[PDB]
Parts: sequence; C-alpha cells; structure tokens
Amino acid sequence: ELELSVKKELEKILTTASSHEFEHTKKDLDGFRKLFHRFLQEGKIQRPPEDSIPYEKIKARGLPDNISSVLNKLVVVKLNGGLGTSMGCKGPKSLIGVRNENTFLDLTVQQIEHLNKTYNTDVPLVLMNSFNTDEDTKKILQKYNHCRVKIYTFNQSRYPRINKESYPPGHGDIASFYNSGLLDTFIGEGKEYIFVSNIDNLGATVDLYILNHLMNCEFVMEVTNKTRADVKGGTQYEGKLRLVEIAQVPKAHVDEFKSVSKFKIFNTNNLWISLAAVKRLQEQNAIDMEIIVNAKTLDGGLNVIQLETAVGAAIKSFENSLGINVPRSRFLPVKTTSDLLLVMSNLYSLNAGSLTMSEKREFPTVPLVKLGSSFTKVQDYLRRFESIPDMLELDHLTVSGDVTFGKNVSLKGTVIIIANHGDRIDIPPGAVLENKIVS
Amino acid sequence: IRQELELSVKKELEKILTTASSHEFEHTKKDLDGFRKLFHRFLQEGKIQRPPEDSIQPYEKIKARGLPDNISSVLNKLVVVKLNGGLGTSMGCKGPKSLIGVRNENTFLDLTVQQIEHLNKTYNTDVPLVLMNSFNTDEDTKKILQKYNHCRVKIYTFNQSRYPRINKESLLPVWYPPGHGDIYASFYNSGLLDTFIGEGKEYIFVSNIDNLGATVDLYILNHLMNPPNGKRCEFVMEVTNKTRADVKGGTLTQYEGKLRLVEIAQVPKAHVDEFKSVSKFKIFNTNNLWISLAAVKRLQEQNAIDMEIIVNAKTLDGGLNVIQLETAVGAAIKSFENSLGINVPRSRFLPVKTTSDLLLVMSNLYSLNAGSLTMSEKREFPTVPLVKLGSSFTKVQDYLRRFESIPDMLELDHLTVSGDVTFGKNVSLKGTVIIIANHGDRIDIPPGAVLENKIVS
Amino acid sequence: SQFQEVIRQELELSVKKELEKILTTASSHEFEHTKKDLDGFRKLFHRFLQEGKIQRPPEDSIQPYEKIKARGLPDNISSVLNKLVVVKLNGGLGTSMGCKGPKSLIGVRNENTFLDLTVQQIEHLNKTYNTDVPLVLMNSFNTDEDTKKILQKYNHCRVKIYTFNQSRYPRINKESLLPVAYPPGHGDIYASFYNSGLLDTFIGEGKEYIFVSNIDNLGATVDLYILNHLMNPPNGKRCEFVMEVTNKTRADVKGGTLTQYEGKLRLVEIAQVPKAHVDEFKSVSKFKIFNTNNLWISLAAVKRLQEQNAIDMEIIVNAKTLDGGLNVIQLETAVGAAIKSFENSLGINVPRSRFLPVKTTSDLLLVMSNLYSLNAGSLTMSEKREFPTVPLVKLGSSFTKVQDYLRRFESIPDMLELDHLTVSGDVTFGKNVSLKGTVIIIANHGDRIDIPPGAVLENKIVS
Amino acid sequence: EVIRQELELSVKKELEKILTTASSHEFEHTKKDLDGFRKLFHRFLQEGKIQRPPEDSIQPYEKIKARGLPDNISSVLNKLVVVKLNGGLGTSMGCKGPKSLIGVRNENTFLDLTVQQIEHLNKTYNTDVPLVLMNSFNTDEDTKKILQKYNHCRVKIYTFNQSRYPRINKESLLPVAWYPPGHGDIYASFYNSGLLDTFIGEGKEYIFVSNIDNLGATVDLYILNHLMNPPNGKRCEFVMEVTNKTRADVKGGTLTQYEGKLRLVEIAQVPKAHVDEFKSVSKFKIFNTNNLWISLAAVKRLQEQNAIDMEIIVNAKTLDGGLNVIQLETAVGAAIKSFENSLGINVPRSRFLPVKTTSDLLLVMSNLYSLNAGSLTMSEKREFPTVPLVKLGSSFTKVQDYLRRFESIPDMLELDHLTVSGDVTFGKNVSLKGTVIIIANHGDRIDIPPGAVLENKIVS
Repeated sequence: ELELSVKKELEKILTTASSHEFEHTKKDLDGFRKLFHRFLQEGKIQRPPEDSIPYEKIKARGLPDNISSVLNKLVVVKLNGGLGTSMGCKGPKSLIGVRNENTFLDLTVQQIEHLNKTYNTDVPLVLMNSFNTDEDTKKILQKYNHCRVKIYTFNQSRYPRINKESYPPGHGDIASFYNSGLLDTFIGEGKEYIFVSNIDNLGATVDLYILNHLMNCEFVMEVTNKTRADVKGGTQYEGKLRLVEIAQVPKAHVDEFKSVSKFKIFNTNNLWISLAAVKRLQEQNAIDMEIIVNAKTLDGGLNVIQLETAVGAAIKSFENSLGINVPRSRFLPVKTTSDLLLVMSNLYSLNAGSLTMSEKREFPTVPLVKLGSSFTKVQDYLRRFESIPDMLELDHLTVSGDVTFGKNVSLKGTVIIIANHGDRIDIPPGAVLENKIVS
Repeated sequence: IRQELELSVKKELEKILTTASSHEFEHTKKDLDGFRKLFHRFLQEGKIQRPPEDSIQPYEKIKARGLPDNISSVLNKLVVVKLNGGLGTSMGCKGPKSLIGVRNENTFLDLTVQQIEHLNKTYNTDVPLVLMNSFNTDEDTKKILQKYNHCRVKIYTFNQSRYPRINKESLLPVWYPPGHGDIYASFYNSGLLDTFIGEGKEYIFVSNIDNLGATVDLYILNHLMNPPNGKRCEFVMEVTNKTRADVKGGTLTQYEGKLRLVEIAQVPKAHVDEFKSVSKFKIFNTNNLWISLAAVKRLQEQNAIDMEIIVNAKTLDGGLNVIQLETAVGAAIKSFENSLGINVPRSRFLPVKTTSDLLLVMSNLYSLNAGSLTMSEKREFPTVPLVKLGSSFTKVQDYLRRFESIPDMLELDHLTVSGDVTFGKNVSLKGTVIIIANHGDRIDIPPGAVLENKIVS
Repeated sequence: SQFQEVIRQELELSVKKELEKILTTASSHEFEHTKKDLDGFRKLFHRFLQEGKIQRPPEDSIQPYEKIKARGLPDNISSVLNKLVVVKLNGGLGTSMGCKGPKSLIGVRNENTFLDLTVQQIEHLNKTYNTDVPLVLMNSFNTDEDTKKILQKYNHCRVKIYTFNQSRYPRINKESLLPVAYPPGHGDIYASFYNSGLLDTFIGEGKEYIFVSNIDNLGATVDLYILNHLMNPPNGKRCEFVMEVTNKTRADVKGGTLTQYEGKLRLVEIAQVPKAHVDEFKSVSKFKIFNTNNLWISLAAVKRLQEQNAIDMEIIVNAKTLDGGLNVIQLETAVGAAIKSFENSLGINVPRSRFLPVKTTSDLLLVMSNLYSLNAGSLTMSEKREFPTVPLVKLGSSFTKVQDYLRRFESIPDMLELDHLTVSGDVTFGKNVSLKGTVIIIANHGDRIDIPPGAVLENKIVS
Repeated sequence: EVIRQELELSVKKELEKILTTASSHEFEHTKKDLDGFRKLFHRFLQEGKIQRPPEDSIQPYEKIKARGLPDNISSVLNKLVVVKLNGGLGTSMGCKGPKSLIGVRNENTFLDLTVQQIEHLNKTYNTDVPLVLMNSFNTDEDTKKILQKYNHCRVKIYTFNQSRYPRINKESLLPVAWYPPGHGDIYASFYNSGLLDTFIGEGKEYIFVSNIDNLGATVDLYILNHLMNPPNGKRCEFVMEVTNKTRADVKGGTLTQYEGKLRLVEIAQVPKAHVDEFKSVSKFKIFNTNNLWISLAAVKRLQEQNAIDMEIIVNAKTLDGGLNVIQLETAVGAAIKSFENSLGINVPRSRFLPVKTTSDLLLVMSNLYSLNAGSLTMSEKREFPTVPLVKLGSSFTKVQDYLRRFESIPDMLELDHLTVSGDVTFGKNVSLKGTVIIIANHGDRIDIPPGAVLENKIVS
C-alpha cells in the first residue's frame, strides 16, 4: 500500500500535459514503474577463465582487404547527455575547445570525413543528447552541412526526481533507441552493428582490426589494464559474463576489490552491439541492467535519489559474449583542464581529426599533471597559459596558486610551482624549467 | 716534439723514485711505469656497427632452462669480487662508502657476506669474497673485519695502484686511483689470481658494493659452468633497459666481429644526439660482470688487455685543473675472444647513490631476507616511486636525524621535500606528497599522520 | 524623606498611566493574560524604588550526598515516582552559540538534541518501572511556537509532554524611566506555573514534588536517593524545598552561595555584595558552596505561599544595550532566592557528575568526545579515563558558531588523555586525530593549520 | 706672515729626521721626492669672471678626420710614445692589487688589451711603437711580475714609478702614511726616470697619455696627422681630447679662455655662488676626457724652468684607524695654462668609455660591443645609437660576486634600462629588452629562469 500512493500522483501528472505531448508522456512514466518495482524487491564462486579474453593477436588474423566492405554495415553513436559545468563552461560537454581550433563534436566529424572520402562509404553519426543539450547542439548542426556526413539526433526519456523523506535516467538509457524509431530504421537497410563510444574519450576511434572479428557474435566490451590512477570502476558468473560495480560490493570484501590481481578488468565504455539482438530483447523485455542509488544534494534542498541504469549492465542479458584487450592507445578520456593541457600539448600529433601519442616521446608513459584550484575553469585555464608549453620531456607537473605562463615555455622532468596565498608568480616567456621548485 | 716533452715527464719521476722508503720500492716502480704506459697511449688516442640479436640474450630464456642440480653444484668454481675503492663523502660520511648503514643496521659490507653465508650454510660449500680497495679505503676497512671471523666466508683484500695527478696548464706531476679498469693488472700482481685458479676456481664475478641488487645467481652460473652445447665464455655483461632515471652510461655494440663498449665522451660531436635513442640502444652497462680466471692469465701476460683511456677533468678544490688518466672494466671485452652479455631485470641493478635512495630502500617497500633484499608486495603497480629530498637532507647524520622512523611508502608514487622539514613515527605517505618549508620557516609533520595526495606549504 | 518621597510617588504614578495607555494598545480581544502581566511589572517596579553582614551557614542545614545516597534507595514499588513532576527550563535561545532557534533543538550526540536526550531519559524510567512520569517545559514566546511543531515527533513514545509560556514584560528606559512601545527569567515560574492551571491539576492527581532543572544541564537527572529523602522522610520532618549545591572550582567563583541570615537560609549572589567585601565572597572557600539550579519543590507549598503573596525574591537590574539604541534596564528574578520564604528548606552537596552546563562549543566538544558514553539518553564520564581530573578546552572565536564547529572537525578527536587544549585563529582537524597531554594550536592572522588525518599531538605547541 | 716661515721650516727639519732612516741605496730618489714636497707646501701657503672659450680654439673631430689620413707611410707612428696610467688599484671593485689586471673579456685583462692593440699596429704597419707604464708604489712590483708574459709579442714595454709623498695632518700641519701625489706627477717623474731624454734622443716627438680604464683610448691616426705635419705651420704642443656632457657626466672639467691661454676648471675651484652655472648652463658642452697629446720636446723645456702650472688638489681622507689628514696632489690636464699654442679637439664618445665599476663591465662584456685585435667598438645591430643605462646594486659590486650571479652574460642589444638590487641570480641565455627592473627585498631571492626574455617588466 506504499507504492500505490506514488503512482496515483503519476496519474495526476498526465492531465498537466500541453495537449500535443502525449506520445512520449504515457511511456516515460511507465518506465519509472518498471524500475520502482525493482527498488523495493532489490558470489564469489566463479572467476573469469583464460578462454574469454588480446589486441596484438587479432591484428594477426587480421585486416580484411580492402574496399570497404563491411565498413558499410555499421552505425556510429557517441554520447552527449552531459554538461561541462564541472569544467566551468555552461553548456554541453561537446562544445569545448580541445585542439586549435576544433571542439569535441568537430573532432568526431573530422574522423568520419577521412574514411568516407577514401573507402567510398557513407557512415552516419548519431547523438544521444539530453534535454539540456539538444537546444544548443541542434542550433549549430547547420555548420556541418556540405560535409560528407549523415546526422541523426534524438532525445532521451525524462524522469521524475523523488525525495528521501517521502533528471536524466543515466547513460544506460539506450530504452530510448526503440522509442524514437531509428531502431527499426537502421536495421532494415543493411547495417548489423552499433558502435557506442563516449564523446569524452578522444582515442575511441572506429577500429578495422576489431571489424574483422565483428563482420562475417554480437557483443564486444573493450578492456584496459587497471592503473593506480583510476582505481574504482567496473570489472564470468554462472555461464554468462556479468558486470560488477563498486556500489554492489558487500561490506566485507572491500579489501578484496582493487587488490591485487585478482582483477585486471576495467570498464572502457567503448562497446559494439548487434542490431538484430536488440529487438529480441527490447520487445520481450529481458534487458537486465542494474540500477544505482546516486543520491546527492545540491544546492540548498533535501537529499534526492536519482535512479539510473548502466550501458555495460546488459551483458548478463546478452548471449554468446566475449571481451578483448585494447592497449591504452585507444582510451583517453578528458575530465579536468589538467587533461586539456595534456591533450593540447605537443604530446599528441594531430592526423585527420583523430589524435595519437607522438614521437619522440621516448618512454610511452603519460606524465600526468595536477593543476591547482584556480585552473579548473576553462575560461581561466586559457587566460593563464595561451601558448601551451613544450612537454615532450616532462615527467611530473604541479601548479597551485596565482600563476601565469608566458609564451614558448619548456617544461622538463619534474616541475613544481607554488605561489603562496595572495602572491602572484609570473613565468617569463621562453623559459626552460628543469627539475625545479618555484616558490 | 711530442717525445722530447714526454722524456721530461719520465725523468721528473726519477727524482721521486729515489724518494722511496726502502721496502715500499718495487710496488712503487711497478705503478709509475704503468703510468708512463698510459701517458704514451694518451697522446696518439665506425659507424657501421649495429648490435646483433644473437649475442645479447633475454634473462627469461636462461632462467627457465634452468636450475642446476644438485649437491652442489659445483659452485666451487666461483669467486665473488666486489669493488670497494670508493669513499662516501657525497653521502656526507668521512670514509669508505661500504661502512655506511643501510638497514637495522647492516652496512653495505654486512649485507653481502650475509648472502655468502646463507649460500654456504645451505649448500655445504666454501665460496670466497674478494674486495678490491684503493689506498683511500684499505686502511679503514681492514680494522673493521675482525667482526667477520666465524662467519662461513673467507674474505680477501688487495689494493688498487696509485697514479699522479698531472697538470692541465703545466702537464707536470706534484694522487688518485686509476678507476676500476686497474683490476686486471693489480689482481694478477697481488698473487690472488694464481691462488684461486690454483684452488680450481675458474670464474670471477665482479660487481659494485653499491648495487644492492647485485646478487650471485644460479641460473646464469649454470649457463657458464657447464655451458650450452658450444664454446664460451670468456666474459659476460649484465645489461638492462634504459630508464629516464639514467640517460648517460655505456652501450654495447658489435664493431668488427667483437663487441665493444661505447662511452659518451668517445662520441665525436656530429653524432652525440644519436646516442641514447633512436631506441636502437636500450642496452645499459649495469657493471655486473662474470669473467673466466683461465682467460685473464693468458691476456694479462702479453699486455693483450686493450682499454679506452678515460680523461677526467677536475680542478677541485683549490688549485689548477687536474688530468686523471683512467680505465674501465667494460672497455675490455673486445680483447676477450667470444663475448656475449645477457639482458637482466632492473631487480638486479639497485645502486644507492644518494640519501634519497636510502629512504626508498630502507622503507617498507623492500623486504629483507638475511643479506639480499627484494621488492616485496603488497605493491600494486611495479613502478619505482620518485623521491627527491632537499639539500637539508644530504648528509646521512642529518637524514637519520630528520626521520624518527622510516614512513610507510607501499602506496607512494612521488614525494618531494625541501626546507627544514622533520618527520615522525608511523607517518604514512600515499600518492603524490609535496612538503616545502621556506627560508626561515619549519615544518614538523605530526606522528602517525597520513599525508595522501597533498601539498604542505 | 520630604522632597524624596514625592518624586518617587510621581514616578510610580507617571509610568502607571503610560502603562494604562499600553493596556488598550493592544485592544485585542485576546486579553489572556495581558492585564495581569502589567500588574506584575508595577509590583517589581514599586519595590525597585521603595527598597549584610550576618552569619555563615550551619553544619546541619547543608548535607553531603553520600550520607543520603547510602540509606539507600526506596523499596516500593516504586511507584514513589508517581508523586513527581519534571520541569525543564526552556526560556532561552542559542544565539549565543549561534543558531536560529531554541537552544533545546541544537544536536549533541548522534545526533540527539538536548530535549531528545531528556525524553529518552524519562522513557527509560517509565519502561523499566511500569510508571508514567509527566514532563513539563516552561518556555517563552521565543521558544514555544517553534518547539510545538516538533513536539509531535515524540508521538507513540511513553511520555506525556506538557507546555506553558511565562510572561512578557516591556523594557524600561535607563535614562527616562519609560516603557518602549522580554521574559522576566526563570524566577517567574511560581506565578506563571500556577496561573497556567497546572499546579492545581497535578495536586489533584496525587503529585507532591517538582524537579526543576535547566535544559542546558545534561547531567541534571532524577535521582532515586534524593527522591527517597523528600518522599517518606527521616523522623517525619517534612521539607518542603531542597536545592542541590556543589563545591567551587577556579572554574566558577562568580556564582551564588547559601548562608544563614537572621535564622533562615538565603541565596547570596555576586551582585548584592557590598563594594568593600567583594573579595571575601570569592575566597577563601571556606564558602565552598555554589548553586546548581537543580531544585526539588513541594507543590502543596507553592499554593499556600502563592495565593498569599509571600515568595520573596531578590530583584535583578540587568542593564542591556542593543542594537542602535541607548540604555535600557530590564527587571528579572531568580528561583533560588525563594529559599528565604520556605520552611525547613535545605540543601544537599552534590557530585559534579550532576552539573554539566553545555554553554559553549568548547563544552560541546568535550561532551561529544569519547570522554563520555551515551546510555539511554543520559551520559556520564566513562572508564577508562584514569585521572578523574576534568580537562579544560578553550576554543577560539573562529569556533563560536556551531555551524563552523561542525565543519572544522572532520570527525571528533579522541580525548581521554587531555590535560589542556587551546586553539585560536584559523585551524582545521581531519578524520582520526588523537589528542593527549597539553595541546596548543595557535595560528596568526592570515595563516592556516590543517592537522593531517591520523595525527597524534601530545604535549606540543603547533604554530 | 712671520709664523708661516716658522711653520714651513719646522717641516723642513722634521723631514730631515726621516732621511736619517733611509736604507743605504734608497736616498737619491727618496730625497728628490721629499724636496718635491717642500715646493708644494711652499705653494700651498702662499696660494673669474671673464672666462668664456673661443671658437677657433677647439675643433670638431669630423673636420680633422676629413683631411684626412697620413699618406707616407705612416710610419708617422715612429715619432710617438704610448703612455698608459697604471698607479691605482681595484679595491673599490673588490680586487686585490692593480686594477690593470682584472678580466674584461675571454678573459683578457685591461693590460692584455692595450698590448694586443699596439702589437696589431706594429704588425700591420712594420713599425715599432713602445708602451710605457706609469705605475706607483702600489701597482709596481705586482705588475712587473706579470710583464714576463708579453715576451714574444711585438711591443717593447717600459715602466717607471711616480713619486711618494708624506701625508700631512689636518690639525697638526705635521707629517706622520704615504701616497702617490695624483697623476699630474707625470712631468716630474718622467723627467727623473730619464726616459724623457732617452726618447727625445731616438727622435720621438710626442706622447699619448691616457688611462687604462678607458677602453676607447685608441691610437687614432687622424689626430696624429694633425700633430706630425700640422696644417699651415703652427706648431702645438699640448692637445686635449674633449667630449660632450651627458646628464651622466655633468660635474666635470671644462676648458675656458682665462687670460690669453686656455685654462682647465674643476668644480672644487669655483666660488660658492656660481656653482649653479658650471655643470650647465650648457653653454659648457665641453667635458675633459683626459686623453692627452703632449710634445716630448715641450716637457723638457718647461720642466727645467719649473714652469708647469698645476693647481693644488687638497685632499681630506681619514680611513680607517687613522686621523684627519691632508693629501696634496695635482692634475695632468691642469698644465695647458703653461704650455704654448695649446688646443682642444671635441671627440666622439666612442673614444671615451671608462670601466670604473661592475655595472660598466656587464656592459662591455655584453653582445652590445664587439672585440677585434684588442680594440672594441659598439656595433650592429645596435639600432638606436644611445648607450643603455645599467645600475647594479650593492650585491653585485665585487667582481667575484658579479660572475657568480651571471651564469652567462645576457643579451643586451635591445636593452634600454636595467636596474637590479638585492639577492638575485641569472640563468643562461637570458635576454633583456627595454626597461627591466628586478628588485628583491631584504630576505628574499629572485632566481631568473634560463631562456627567459624580460621585455619591459618589473619582477618584484
């Protein structure tokens, strides 16, 4: 008698519709009911064997020659649903400057343009944007016409927040793909596959070595070795491969997670998913994704629980799955302005829209940089540099305080600069900082 | 001309050779004439040689061949020689570097013999230890040896030669050790060479006492004593990958059928850029070498030991620029028939140059097993953490003063301190720690504190 | 006498009329109890206008708690509680501490508020004793309307919670002697509690004794031994009015003491003490006795004395200035000075287990440390804390407002081995700090100090 | 009047009890030095405005240059003698011994350079010009030691010492404690050394007195063409190089036509009232360079006559554990007034470039200037011709410090003002441009990064 009083106010929100909106109105609610019923009804015994999961072994099978073929039976979807307010800039996380002078969105059409103009193929790109991103990104999709690209944008369902005392439904909502109708469209043409990559990941290009094991199974989940850097994240139970998340872990076995190995598994969020298998699961309602609590409180109101599902959670529902190892070449997500300084450096070379780590960086290791609190805002980031320094021979960089960089600087080895509170530190142009502590 | 000003520097030492203290005469004549013998070669003083994939072998291919059975093995073919001719004033200490404490507190010397004991006291064998110490270190090291009686290890000493500090502007003499190439002649001349080959030992294993990871390894020894169907070995060179940590050293190449050594100075100007990547040079001179005893006798008799002349500048401290003619051990493989060096894990090369290495190596990051220490887990990534202590921390006494115990490091990646900083008991460093106390200020870090990804100003 | 008692009469006449004015002001149908309130002011005022040294206190009038504690506890049933009334003093906000609201609603431990811990205490009586103790709160216009909306949380519990408001009085002028168009303190209780129609309800329900304490005193708790002493008393005397007293620390010389004046007890406070002998009050101790404001009072006794106007309490002056205004007086009274009027009145000397005023954040810390343990809503110093010694904690002005206090300590540090603490300026503690010995943490203007998580500061001066 | 002769002959006998303590052979020079004083003290006891200097008596170097060069051969050099002023240490720069011996570039010492010059002269021209050094009791034996090194360079070198005088006391008026009596003491010493008669015997006719600070003191052919084979007939005798005043160099010496001849004037000689008009109004554009051209012939003629008129420079000095005392001296320039036909010629600042302090060094060992065969001249592309202004602090004063602070001399072509003070260091390959102020307050350090370009900046 305690779920029958929330649904009665979910019937009291249908008559507050603006007459026209009724097609996707009675449906988005009827999804919340399918997941609110799983809220109040809520191993270790199997470890992943050798016969399940390497990169350099597929390359020796290895590459189908040549045109195309095969490049024509595929669709490319990159995620959008997400602001970059954490970055600073109000608006979609797609519309921020990366390399002079392209943005995330620009970098993606750059990649597709090179393949179309060389393999004679026409591969359509797709955005899965949220309600906070569609108004803006739609207005700028006009500057992409007359480029050899097909474009297909569509929204995600709207979900009602609920209160602790008495929002986007996560990235796993891709429920929506059948709702817009493009599911039925894409299949009935010749395509058989969908490639999901995040837009934050800039290494997540479409691979031709993997397109061998795909073309001429079904479900591919890409993986990379865990590193001290990124500890928490997603990692074969009872026949099928099951996704395991940080929050699902019982109280006892927290020490067993992370340490040691044990596990090498990490969630890449780069997936290939078969089209014809979606309709065998989306219609019979057998997709089993796990739903997470995710209750924050911002800014000056009660604690709110926002229920969301995960993309990689539907392996337990898919049949005949197997994952393959992908070297860190093809995983490079950008989160803070400290990543921006990294990627826009002469650490990466730029080639037809997709970027790779450069020569001659002698050792193949990312030199990660920690920028201070006063660099977090992208508008402040560019203020303080403009003239992204030389970093081909840098190992560690840490700046904190009111610091400014002149043009053409070179950073080498370990550089530490720390201005005290209400001090300014002005690095002169052309300067070469090598293993130095600038207080 | 070049002779007529060389016969001056030869009759300039005839005045000091009569300034000889009766007995100490023949080991004085022997050296000074061996100084002339270098000075001569000093006046006269590729590339097509790309290194081969057959001589230089991976460790992984020896280690699993593999274990020599049984009793035992023989091992009684080996001699462990360790270089002990180095002062430790860069670490702060007046005297031999060997006598600096590393753990609990075993000294450098302590730790070696504790290995040789665990061998002999488990394999019913008698392996010797041989130290080469120069005139700097011989005195002080001898007095502190009486503590090793009734340890199952026979220990032997012999001195490096004594050459004159020649003048840059003057090219005339007024004292230094000729490096570590001097071994071949000074080890023969002591008499020890003939002893060991007389006991039937045929293989000597040189290394640096600095290299705490330089441990006697069975798997390699098996490749040597009773070798794989073939000939060899007159000489072996342990060699590791190049790290950003150490960009200048030696590289081993194949110039003219035999493998040569190349030093950074031997490089003419229009090719210095080329050395150390393009990465067709991931060879690093570890300085951990095996040699054959039988081999040394032959080649030393006929002066058939060819090394490149090292020419070091220093004017330090007060006075004119000084010229030190030296020779290295490596620069003499090309004069040994049939050479090959193998590739070795960095596990086997852990040299303790600064006070910053001490920290690393006496932390809970390494676990000790009576002498020989290893990178013991829990440790997640294999990566060696960066540690850079300031100038307030160089002299050992200061370093030891500053730490009231050595802080936990098993989950550290980078740590940099500078200033008058001072630690506590049970301190736990995790992530990237930066602690900097400015000219006049002092930071003392409270006991049992956990600094994790922080910056203390 | 001649020219002095004409002016005095014209003062009491002038105000009265400017108060006959502020009566119909005010022309609100809801008169209850306005006219009475203003008849209480003129009673105080008339006294203010018209307006030692004697003996030390006798050795049988004040008694040690151990003598009484060991007699010992009642036997039946008991069921001696059924003649008791607990009364908590809720006339006061926490704007001192810095909180929008009644002090009675700030959280202490895990994280129950002063009043939570109070009802948890009574619940636990009634539960283990199949008894029904009534709880009364004597609050003010400041405190009532706010707490009433919350009192519905204590539903389904085993308490009957009761309320009343004590009067409003208007604040008189220090220059002009004129009312501006305040709660007269805890001393007003007698009148207000009776007028509220509760004194009579309970007397006619079989109660005989009232236990008055503060809400700020987390230690002031119902004690079966001191209860045994009034209910079924020794010999048959028959008292009436009993006031808990303690021994004076350096911590509190500025309090009130009991002394025999002309044949009865009287509470003598800092203020009424002559200019020449102010020192001899503080020392020697000697006068080692100090008022706790834990009181036990007979209900029968109130009526007899109330309905007959005879509770003689000393008048306090209390000059205040706030905010952009000149000087205003304010007339108040104190429970304690009532002893004077009662009969067979006596005081018992108490441990300080029973006296913990949570007045500052300094006090809060201590009381949410590991230096105490919470059991059924009451808390007491806990073993193992070896030396019985009580630490002294002085926090800085940066720690005054509770909202700050919480954020500055990521956790509550381990105490138990504190002797002295003194923090002043901009500091901050992390998770799992352990403090022992004497800890001094001074940070100057413009500086920060962040004690890292897990630190153990023993006898250090951090700067 | 009668007291003066009393205090003048009291001095006579007091010195007479000091000869009686002279080491056998030292005497014949010690006495002549002491009779040198007798005369100066005698002048010192007995001790405008109409002076504004004419047109024709001071000439612009450009006219002279355009006449121009000697033809034969020349080999006009044969009649010249180069004299460089040595007496004078470099303790104010933070150096022991002779200032002559400080490293300027490569490092060539001050003296390394002037021989480097004379030599290149003799070698290109097949002539053998001599270098004579006038050092004093402080910079003599120290210099002679180093002279061994110039063997087998093509320069005959010489030395002589100027006199040594007694320090007389402020209150007492008695002598004590010895000093070299100014550079003006060149006429007397040069005569007594005998070189003067020696040289006028080998048929030399002229000396070129100049200073070893002066790096710009080139031997210039056009001035020579004017002295040997003079145009028109006359015939003079004394020539004073002379330049323009900068706000920099205002308090100097200027020529004026006092009573017939030219006469030098020093700020110390000017009446209190008129001090404002000397040192501007310019008016006095002329400023003394102390590069002089003098006839050997003429010296001798007038020295036998004791006719050389200099003014007494009265000096007050008391350092460090001494008491207040006077130190009577004379100036070389001062002597125009007694020579004949004397003229001054105005000369580019190129010829005038003294390195008196550590600021100056930085400037001269820059890439602003350029070095060839010992001589150095500013050069390209120093586009706007003006000389940049450098004020290093009291930290950079000592030569030994100055070098430790500059891990490399920095670029200065584009530099207009540089001013530092406090505890500062410089990386290598620094470039300075425009106006650069770097100021480090007591207790601080500024370390400039290598490769830095400071362009119009304040670094505090």
